[PDB]
Amino acid sequence: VSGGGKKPFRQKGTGRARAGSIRSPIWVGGGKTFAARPQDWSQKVNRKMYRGAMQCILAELVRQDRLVLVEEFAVAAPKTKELLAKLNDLNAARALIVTDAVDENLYLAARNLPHVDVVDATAIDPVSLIAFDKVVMSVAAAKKIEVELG
Amino acid sequence: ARVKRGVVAHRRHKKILARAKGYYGARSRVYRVAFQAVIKAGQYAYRDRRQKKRQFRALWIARINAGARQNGLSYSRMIDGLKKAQVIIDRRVLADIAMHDAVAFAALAEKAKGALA
RNA sequence: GGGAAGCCUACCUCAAGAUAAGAUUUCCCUAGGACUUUAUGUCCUCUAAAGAGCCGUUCGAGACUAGGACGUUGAUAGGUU
RNA sequence: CCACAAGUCGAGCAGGUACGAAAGUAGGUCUUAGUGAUCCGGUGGUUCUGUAUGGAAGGGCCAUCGCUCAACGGAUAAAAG
RNA sequence: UAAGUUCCGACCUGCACGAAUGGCAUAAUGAUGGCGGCGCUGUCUCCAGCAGAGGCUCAGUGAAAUCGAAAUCGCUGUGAAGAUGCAGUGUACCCGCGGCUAGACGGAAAGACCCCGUGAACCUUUACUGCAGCUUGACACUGAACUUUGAUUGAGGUUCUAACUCUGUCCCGUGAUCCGGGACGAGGACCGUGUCUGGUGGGUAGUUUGACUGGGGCGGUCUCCUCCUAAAGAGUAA
RNA sequence: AUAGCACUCUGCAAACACGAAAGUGGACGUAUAGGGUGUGAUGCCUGCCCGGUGCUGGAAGGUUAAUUGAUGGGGUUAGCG
RNA sequence: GCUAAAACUAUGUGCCGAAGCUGCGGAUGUAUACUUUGUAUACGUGGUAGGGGAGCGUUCUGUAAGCCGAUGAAGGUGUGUUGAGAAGCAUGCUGGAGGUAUCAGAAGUGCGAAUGCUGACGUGAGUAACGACAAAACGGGUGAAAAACCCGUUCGCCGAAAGACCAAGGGUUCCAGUCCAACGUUAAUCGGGGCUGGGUGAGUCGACCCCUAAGGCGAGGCCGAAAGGCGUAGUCGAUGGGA
RNA sequence: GAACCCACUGUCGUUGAAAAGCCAGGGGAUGACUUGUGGAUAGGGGUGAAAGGCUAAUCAAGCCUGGUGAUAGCUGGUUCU
RNA sequence: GUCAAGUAAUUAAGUGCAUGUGGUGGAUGCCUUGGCAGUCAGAGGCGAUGAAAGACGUGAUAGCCUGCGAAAAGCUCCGGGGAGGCGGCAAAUAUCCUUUGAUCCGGAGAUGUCUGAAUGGGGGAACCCACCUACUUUAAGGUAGGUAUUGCAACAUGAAUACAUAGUGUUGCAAGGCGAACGAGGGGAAGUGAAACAUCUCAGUACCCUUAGGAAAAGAAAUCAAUUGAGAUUCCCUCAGUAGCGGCGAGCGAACGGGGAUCAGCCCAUUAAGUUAUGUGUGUUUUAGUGGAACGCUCUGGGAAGUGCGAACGUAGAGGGUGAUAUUCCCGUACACGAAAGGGCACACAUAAUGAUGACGAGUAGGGCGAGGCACGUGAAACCUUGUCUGAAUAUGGGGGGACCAUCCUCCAAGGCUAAAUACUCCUGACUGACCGAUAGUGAACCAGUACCGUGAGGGAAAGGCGAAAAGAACCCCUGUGAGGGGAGUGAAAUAGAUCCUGAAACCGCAUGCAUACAAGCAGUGGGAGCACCUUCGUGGUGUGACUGCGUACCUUUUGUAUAAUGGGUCAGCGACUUAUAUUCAGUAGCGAGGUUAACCGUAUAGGGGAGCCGUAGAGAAAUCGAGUCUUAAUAGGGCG
Ligand SMILES: NCCC[C@H](N)CC(=O)NCCC[C@H](N)CC(=O)NCCC[C@H](N)CC(=O)N[C@@H]1[C@H](O)[C@@H](OC(N)=O)[C@@H](CO)O[C@H]1NC1=N[C@@H]2C(=O)NC[C@@H](O)[C@H]2N1
Repeated sequence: VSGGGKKPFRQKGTGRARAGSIRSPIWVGGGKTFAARPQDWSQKVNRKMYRGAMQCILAELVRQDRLVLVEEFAVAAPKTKELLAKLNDLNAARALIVTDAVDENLYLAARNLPHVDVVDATAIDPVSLIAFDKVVMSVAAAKKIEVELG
Repeated sequence: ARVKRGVVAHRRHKKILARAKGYYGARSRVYRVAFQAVIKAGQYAYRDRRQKKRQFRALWIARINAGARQNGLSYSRMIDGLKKAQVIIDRRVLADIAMHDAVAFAALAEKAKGALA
């Protein structure tokens, strides 16, 4: 805190409580007692523990029927309405789509849709696997995930 | 995540001051004084919940003594006579009868004298 | 029975807030309605006594007070002789 | 026996020995005081170590030496008003 | 002096005067210390009256320190041992104003005396340990000739100039008591400086200067063995 | 503090003081001058002690620094075995 | 207050007397059995320094493009009600735009004390005091209002300063009109107060200028780890010399 | 003995008119005198007719900013169930 | 009717409690043109062509702020844009400007007073005084230029002193000053810790001084290693708190080897890589800008973006505003275009320079004395630097391998240049936050380094909110033409009325109900009559509380406190066990005789990376052995297992 170098008044004789600096944390406008600094909030996750959690999540999605397998998933143009109609006939209006590779038209069509996202098979994460209502996964992406073993 | 204490602190102080209603001077206005008054009131109440039984039994005994002496006995002799006569009516009911029904208390005193004979 | 500058009286001053608030002499006030909470009851109307005080002139009374004297039916203060 | 660090008693086994004819006795003195940790160095040994290798220097291990560190579990090698 | 622990003079068993940390005196001087007298007085016996300025009342403006909260009496006792607040008891209708200072261990300043902290500062020294300064010798800057003498070497003496010195004279830069260069003169291998080294060193600097203890200091004590205290096992304090 | 007194240092590039040095004060002075120390007009005066500490002058015996480096003792190995 | 006691000694019948014991209702800990439990039995539940266990609330992140909200959020203020507690829930009034279940996650997470810090406001108390004891009185004027302003008639005080000037220092306080909230230790129509507009005229007064003292700086220069110290020629510097 | 410069006694004042004064007396007043302007000396330093006095109401080591959030075996405080 | 005795009701100067309604004050909630911490990408300077920082001036009205400079809220040119504008506090008015293109935005020019390195001399910063040359005026001037110091170079001149030299002058070129952090170098503490203190620590830290660059420094072995291997420098992980150092105290603390980031070498006199300027060409980027989709009805309401119903766009559902909460109202967003002119960077070529006074390294290596640095404090102390005194060999030579010798291995000092990986943020742009929300966050959200304090260095505040829109209250009344208020009017709301959202507490009034003037104390608590209002009429609710039993506050510190022991005048807001790393234990999860990666790479919480660490064996000082091992002559005994 700015200033505060000198002793505000003499130690004895004034009748005041003793003070050493006007920037004492007791005083209004003084320093914070335990000032914070930038922190790193990352934790270590064991490789096996991460893989096991992903396997558990996928199995639970299969059990709860929130995972929908499709032979092929592609769009002919980067138009939002076409993807919306496809998702509606799949009855997957709110969904995370997982593909072997993200086609540019699919990405552009899905960009503006709320509650809809599109990801590569190698980019799934545990939070996104749980947050979305349903996961629409192509067979190629499913086999790549199988090779990765969760 | 800075936390401001105003709302909760105000609620606590207001509750203490509300419990201090009716007290004299600073004891119903000033928190530091009112808080001490509430705690001491609680301590007094805890003690007096025991003192009340003693005081009321003393009152019953005094009224029974007055009735017995009107009927020619002392309290101790009447209690002894009732015990020997097997009557198990307690002092609260005995004092109620002594205060409100003289004839029934006279009958009880007669029973006590008969047992003492 | 006697027996001390000692005690209670006796002498002087204060004293009924002595809430046990004491006593004596003299003086003053005696009208109509309504109602319900039928009672030293509540609203109206009419009455305002014997006295006390405010105010003024003041004091040998006085910090302020209190106390005393007087206010035209008058010598209370100042003046005048 | 004992907070620790320490202190105390000890049958018995092996080797060498002294005195006894021998069974045996002897690991200081009738006993309980006659005392000083660690660090740092000195001396005698040693089948240990040895900064490229062979040595050596230095270090380690066993035995032993130097404190009235007496404020005697000893704050410094070194200090009065 | 009526009465004199002070004063003046004298006496000399000076606890513990004494001759430039001066001795004994001394005219004048001192808002200097002690003692006495005249005059004078409210200093006092013993205070009285009067004048001004406050105090008091009215109108206007308008502080202070303090403050746990108060429905804030006396006495005797009790009790963290000196009570408005506890016990017993006595007295006491409610509220101001002018005065007063016996109490509220009244207000004021985290006691300055005393002790403690392995606190501080400054001062002293024949406390400890450094350093500045002063001083000694060796090596370097540092050279040339003769000579004499000590146990191959050391030491000494006398000359010289060319290193070096001059806060001496003259010339020039130059309008200049700085400085630089030049010419002399007086010195001269000395003095002086660098590195190393012995001595001295409260001038300066950082520090130390124990504990127990019927407060602390002074005195005594501080480790080990024997007896008693020690209450018939062990242990047990001053 | 003082006029007066005494001791002592200082031969001039003075002693002494400031400064790291250059330099500056002393002093544009020169022992009848300058610095340090004590005493304190004036009158009469100022006794004894050099064992201690200091200062001044001797002495060249004992002790002692750097420097110098005579001897002696080890390490290593060509070689001999 | 007590004397054939309400004293003392001895004996005997009763009774009073605690948060102790018993009775009735409720909570909680441990163990034993019910061969899940959350039901019975037995034994426990005073506590400083401490150790252990279980929770309530506050701010923020996700859940949340969800849910509540102008038919009224947060906040403030009452009332009622619930639990063993920290606390929760509902609702009247005020308020006028945000709030946020559940389950996880992170903490500037809870105040009465530290002669604690900042702001506001009390007690003392309408108390002390209103700053040289040179001194005031009356008539008229203006004005909402006059002891204090203006005019007039008297009284008193200073007069080696309480009068008149200069330098230093200050900076518009100078003059006029206008206003009285704040400032003026009272009121104020007055003011060194607010606002608006004016006002300082030099060859001779002073400064500037020429000159130098103490002292400062200092080309080169000498000295010093650097910064820098001193100093020559010079150049500044009045408190002094020059119409 | 006035101005001027001081500060010996007493009362008052002590939340003062004043963080050192007023009043009544008092000392020096041609000198080692008082005073204006402008300069020099800077913190273990300066200056001191010497009291550890003075060095901006501060002095047995000035003030300011940094080391710095010095250290404190000491005192105080430490917030819901 | 009189008297007597007994016994009710009746007062409030004032006070207490409760409730209602206010005042003061500014808490709380909601909010923010302000702060805090970062990521990515740039950039890393300004100045004698006069800087940073200032003084003064400049407007129709002109105080402050902003802009600008006597050409003065501005002038010229080019480009953009297309209906308004004459900067803000800050309205209002007047003069006006503008489709013949204003204001505004970008680029390039012109002007640019005085002080300040300040440089013609001086000086108390914003002032005083000058000289020379050219042109111009006729009077006591004007315009333009030149006039500092030091260093270097050329030219001229020139002493003692004969040549010379010193010295002196002119011209040309260059430098000085300021500013964040990081770099390099010259000096260099103490508080503290060691439970005292001197060696030691703190620490080569704080501070002072000099001086660069976009980075700097270092750098191509007279280096390590010890199977005869590696191969310049710099940075990160590990090795490892190990080996060692140490009043062997407190503490200090490596290296070898391994894994990564980045990779680069080139020269000493016909002279290299590289670097810097200038010019040309190509590429890229930057400084204004243009277009840019799609919503209606209904209900509540002051106002719709909210309710209900049904539509449209989406390569646009980022964000902000609009009278409450908007993809479709506005500005934007995705996307598609865009430059007269100027700037940055990259590559290529051309010309300069520089590298480069240096040609294999002698007062050098080594040595004696004293110090310093190495993790290493004199230690068995190698190695590096040097103040002082000395002093080689020079490839059949020399340095190192931690006293020293021999043998082996390895390198070539006394000459140089060199990018990257690394360090930082005064700045510029974009984006972000389990960061703050007016006592917080910068000291400063507001005319703040201001007011104020001090001689000075320096210290250093407080202070945000009417309303959607001023629609900021015409007019009437009281009053002094004051202040203030009551009406009226505006507004959804005026108890939103100007220091104006909400309006808490301390503290201070007024009104109503009950109690209270014969009674002694922490002010309550357990009982309990009466009164007033309400009422579901009671065995009820609210307020009060005669009379009565019991009862000496809280905190701290203590053997022990009502203590006359400490602290607190009261309220509101703030105020104290944290963070990082290492380690041990417990709980929980994964895997399990195995477990796990670190740096780093990585369109990046994934996936790679096995170096390293812990566990799986102990004994001994150690060599050594090993389910054993040490001790010993011992296979005995015994200690650790
Ligand atoms: N029934 C009873 C009836 C009684 C009868 N009537 C008689 C009577 O008795 N009458 C009483 C009269 C009442 C009272 N006396 C009147 C009064 O007081 N007038 C005061 C008049 C002057 C006033 N001082 C001016 C003032 O302050 N300006 C402020 C100010 O510059 C500034 O504010 C801050 N921060 O400083 C700024 C903030 O940005 O805002 C300004 N203002 C703005 N407004 C604007 C807005 O809305 N939008 C746009 C922009 O223009 C905004 N800025």
